[PDB]
Amino acid sequence: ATVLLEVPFSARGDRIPDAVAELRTREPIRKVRTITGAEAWLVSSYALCTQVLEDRRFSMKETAAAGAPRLNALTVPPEVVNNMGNIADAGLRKAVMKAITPKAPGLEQFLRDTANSLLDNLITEGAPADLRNDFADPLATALHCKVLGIPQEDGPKLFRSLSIAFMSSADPIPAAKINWDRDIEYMAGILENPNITTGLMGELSRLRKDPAYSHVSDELFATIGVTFFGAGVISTGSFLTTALISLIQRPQLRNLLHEKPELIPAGVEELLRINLSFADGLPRLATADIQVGDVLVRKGELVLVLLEGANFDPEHFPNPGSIELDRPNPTSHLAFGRGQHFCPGSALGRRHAQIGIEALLKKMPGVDLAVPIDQLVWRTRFQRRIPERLPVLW
Ligand code: HEM
Ligand SMILES: Nc1ccc2nccc(-n3cncn3)c2c1
Ligand SMILES: Nc1ccc2nccc(-n3cncn3)c2c1
Repeated sequence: ATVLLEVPFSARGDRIPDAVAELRTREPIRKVRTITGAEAWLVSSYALCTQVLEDRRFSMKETAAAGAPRLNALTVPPEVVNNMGNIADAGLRKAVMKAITPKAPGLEQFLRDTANSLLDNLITEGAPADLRNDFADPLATALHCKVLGIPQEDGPKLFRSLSIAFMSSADPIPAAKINWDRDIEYMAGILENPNITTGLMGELSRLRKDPAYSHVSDELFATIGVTFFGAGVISTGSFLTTALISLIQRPQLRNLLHEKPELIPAGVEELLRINLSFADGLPRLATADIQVGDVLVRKGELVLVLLEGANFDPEHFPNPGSIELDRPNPTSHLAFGRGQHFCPGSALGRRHAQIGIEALLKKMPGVDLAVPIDQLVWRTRFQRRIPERLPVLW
């Protein structure tokens, strides 16, 4: 006898397991066991992933219901699982969405300046350099302080909550509550702090005193700050780190983007498509009995949408493991999700990566790994796949 197939399959974010394609061919929806011991349906074709993400009877917020089968333990209060629903119900969606585009005057200049400063520091100090801790993640952290309107010097302490906040644990995590409560208190103080007048938090600070929002809770305003900083920083920092590995691995693409930087947006879209940064399928709970391929999913069951199952599906993306800058469907990947919960940070996340890559290629056109690729240490039991350090030379 063998056990029920366990997820996740591998924490390594530099290569997809050959097992994913086998799985998608033989059983593109199949039962698995999660780290909590719960059963779930793992969906791994493009067709069935899209079906689940576009059908709201597969619910995000019902994953937080007490007693549901769980992918992992909550690290936020259960009402925060419906965060963007709560933002929309408060009449804040338009405003929040507006504040996190890359469009604000000065923002792109700020990202280039910041990327260049981090890279000049690395060049002064001499190789090897850690492009996760000393480039991608500080770039993400600086970006999100600017987008929120909060002091750059408050970035590092907020960032150090994230290695716990974004854990994928079988059990509740006592430090996640300590850091959540502390970070909520910080964002409630930001809303009361008259120096904060710009960015997302400057905007929510004004809307909080406007009569159209007088009954929106102070708790929701603070929660938007904590959640958007943390999710945006983890998602952009982790994507840019694993995208740099994929680029550094492909010297010809490196050289092509360095020579023709106008191709960087197409190259970032393919780096998004192939990205392995999400460590787990996206979870949903069925609220009805729903047919998915050859399975009737029953009400109350957990479904996990494997993004790399969709994004490496050769029926949708032929020669799926190759980066090709001339595909006829380049933005049709699921790296930002699909449907009701499609990422509102997508444009910002694209621009963070495009600017970080353009700056890296101009400053370190010879960038290469400084260790054999197998020596990267992949973080485990985390909601993202990320190497703990990314040592490079140039
Ligand atoms: C390259 C970077 C990013 C990637 C790959 C990414 C990916 C995703 C994915 C896959 C989803 C859908 C989750 C689901 O349907 O279960 C999502 C949702 C979300 N993302 Fe992003 N994200 C990125 C950057 C951002 C940024 C910069 C922010 C904000 C500053 C952000 C905020 C959100 C929020 C608030 C949601 C929830 C939307 C909802 O429930 O409707 N993300 N992201
Ligand atoms: N436990 C925490 C603490 C801070 C957070 N900040 C942003 C986003 C979080 N998570 C949302 N889901 C999982 N973490 C956070 C989770
Ligand atoms: N950037 C992301 C990616 C996946 C997410 N999954 C669930 C909830 C999210 N957030 C809702 N608000 C902030 N993040 C998510 C945010």
